[PDB]
Amino acid sequence: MTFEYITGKTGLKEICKRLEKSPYLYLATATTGNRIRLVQLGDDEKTYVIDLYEIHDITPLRELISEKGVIGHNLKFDLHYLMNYQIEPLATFDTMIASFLLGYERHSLNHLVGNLLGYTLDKSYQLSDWGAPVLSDAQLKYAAKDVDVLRELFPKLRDMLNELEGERGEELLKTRTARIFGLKSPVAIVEMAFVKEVAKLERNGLPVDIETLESTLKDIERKTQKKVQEFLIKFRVDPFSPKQVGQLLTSKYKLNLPRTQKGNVSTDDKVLSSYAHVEPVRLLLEIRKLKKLSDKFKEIKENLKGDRLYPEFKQIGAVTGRMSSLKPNVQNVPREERAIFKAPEGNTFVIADFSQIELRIAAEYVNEELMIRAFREGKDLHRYTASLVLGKREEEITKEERQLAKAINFGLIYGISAKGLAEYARTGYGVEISEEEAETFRNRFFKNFKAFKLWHEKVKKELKEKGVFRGRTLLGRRFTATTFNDAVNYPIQGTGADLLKLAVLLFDAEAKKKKLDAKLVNLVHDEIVVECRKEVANQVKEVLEKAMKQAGKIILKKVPVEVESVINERWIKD
Repeated sequence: MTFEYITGKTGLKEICKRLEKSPYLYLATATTGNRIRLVQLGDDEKTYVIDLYEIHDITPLRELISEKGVIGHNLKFDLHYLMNYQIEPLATFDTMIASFLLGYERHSLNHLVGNLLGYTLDKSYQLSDWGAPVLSDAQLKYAAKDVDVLRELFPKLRDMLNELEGERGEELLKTRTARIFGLKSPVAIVEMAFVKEVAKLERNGLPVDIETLESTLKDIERKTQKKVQEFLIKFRVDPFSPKQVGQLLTSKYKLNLPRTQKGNVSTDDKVLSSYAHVEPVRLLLEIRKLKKLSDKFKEIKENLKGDRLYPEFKQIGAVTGRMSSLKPNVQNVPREERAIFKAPEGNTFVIADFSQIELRIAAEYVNEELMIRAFREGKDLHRYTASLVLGKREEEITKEERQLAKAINFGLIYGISAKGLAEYARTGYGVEISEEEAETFRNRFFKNFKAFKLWHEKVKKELKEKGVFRGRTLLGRRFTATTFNDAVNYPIQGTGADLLKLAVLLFDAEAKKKKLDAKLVNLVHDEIVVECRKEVANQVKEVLEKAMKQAGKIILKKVPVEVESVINERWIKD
């Protein structure tokens, strides 16, 4: 029809020669089980449906794609199938990632066609059998259409992405992803290049020491059994029974607990947090925390394939650009329990983090010149803030007061209330201060760090007027917040997500230049973990650190970015 059906070497070689002239390729696949049945390609004028069941040697196809940027929808899955055929594109532009960055509420190819081309996409053949001996012409046309919609969508999405200007990232305009696709938005350039990193991450997996898992799980269950029976002996109440624990808290301890149910009394974690000072409640919470942990360890064991976990990743798990992982999520494992994650024999981890990066980003974002100058002078910002809010001198600050100032710094940059600060000091740091003390610290904090107070007031003003706050990360990633807490967190966490992804991209390019073999195995918050052979680990660490600082210097122009790293067989920073 409007496409050429390719079933032989000579045809494949012709069209591959014809596609060598294109600036990029539109790409889709039709898969069956492990295999690709069809690869659909297009330039700006022609569409090809390539039947891998009829072609014994796809060397021209492999060679062509390896030198081209490809344009497709949710390319991570195509990348997985293509890697099964030793095929990897030079660069990627993902219309699904584009729709995330542009703020749509649905990101299917059908939603994009409906909104930008003004019609509904046919799905009559979405579930057809791509493993059948004979495909119908209707099936081949259905496969070809995916290329034709991508050709129509691409310039619109590219042009809309190019309106996402950033205050940083001009250095990315020369990169291949930006030049190949005509991309000028720094956040777009990063996320389009990052698609390949998520695909590799999803295939690499995270290795687990099952023996350490099993014996530590024993310890948790052993400790849980001890606390449960202590509770049973203390209260003669089953701590796992909502019946007995439910109104024992109301009958003995006279605690005004709500409904949800119409049999009811509610004793979930949210309500009980307000009564951590009541002995049965504190003991209940301690038991539940031990149970969550052992549940997580059992979930990890149950998701092992050999000695590795293979969670699924969402490249953009929230509007901040942070990824999410499911199947299992290990980001909630406490740091002190991450010893269960251990490279396989002969390998090791390189663990690298951006020091105080959230504070450094906030200081530059808000142009807080007291904190910028402290960071530029190499001061300890927690010790510095401790001196300001406590009225002592910096060298006199104890390490306990420094912990209190940590909570002050990480809390008050988001303008939380005095009550919220006292709450956050307790739960995040084990620090006990009264609401009155928190108010005093809050006043001294904003008296000194005026730019943060001015920023919080600006933000509240805008939210009052328009009900939303529309801002951007330093790379141009947009967000729309409807609460004050989202409006101040989103630009900082989003800039932090931009930085981590950018650091990974720079690491990968520099690792390829040096012919270094290394796998990304975890990326979260401020920390990058890669796995490599022991004999190259020192080189990988140096490459990772220099890529990280390169990323920091692109994002932050006034605040220096510090990086620390260790080499450890286990996911422990010691």
